[PDB]
Amino acid sequence: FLRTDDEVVLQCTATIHKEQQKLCLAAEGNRLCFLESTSKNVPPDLSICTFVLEQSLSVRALQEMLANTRTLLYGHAILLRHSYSGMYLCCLSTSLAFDVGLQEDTTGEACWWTIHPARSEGEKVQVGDDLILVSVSSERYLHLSYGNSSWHVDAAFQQTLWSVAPI
Repeated sequence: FLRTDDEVVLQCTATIHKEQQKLCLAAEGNRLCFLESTSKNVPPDLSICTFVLEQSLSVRALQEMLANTRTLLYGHAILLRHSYSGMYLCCLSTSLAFDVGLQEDTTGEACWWTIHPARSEGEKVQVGDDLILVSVSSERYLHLSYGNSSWHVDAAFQQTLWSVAPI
């Protein structure tokens, strides 16, 4: 059971030309997130792959919150805090995929992500679960994308399975 205040790394799996690896979400100017390779999988700079599940609310509780100014459950919207920088994973408005970066304030929709299963709803989230993350602001998926020579993270129209492992 993932719970708030937990320390975690957001991982995804990437395969190209029959070559599989495990990537971790990371960040540090442009404020943009990027991806690190691992391998007992661990990355080169763990201290920047570390996020804390600071909050978890229902969309109603969140919508109620915006209008007026613990086990995670599928369908709930969470808040991901980057330890190293103290800022929050968010979906940007700048480029069919938006960039993903870090914002200062937890205010607004941009820094909120609803969790969906790779079941289910209201049902609790398990560590072994592969999670799909959807931006409350843009309704795009936290997505693994491949550039010319490297892997990138963005908010796109297609999904990507993430693993929120304790650490």
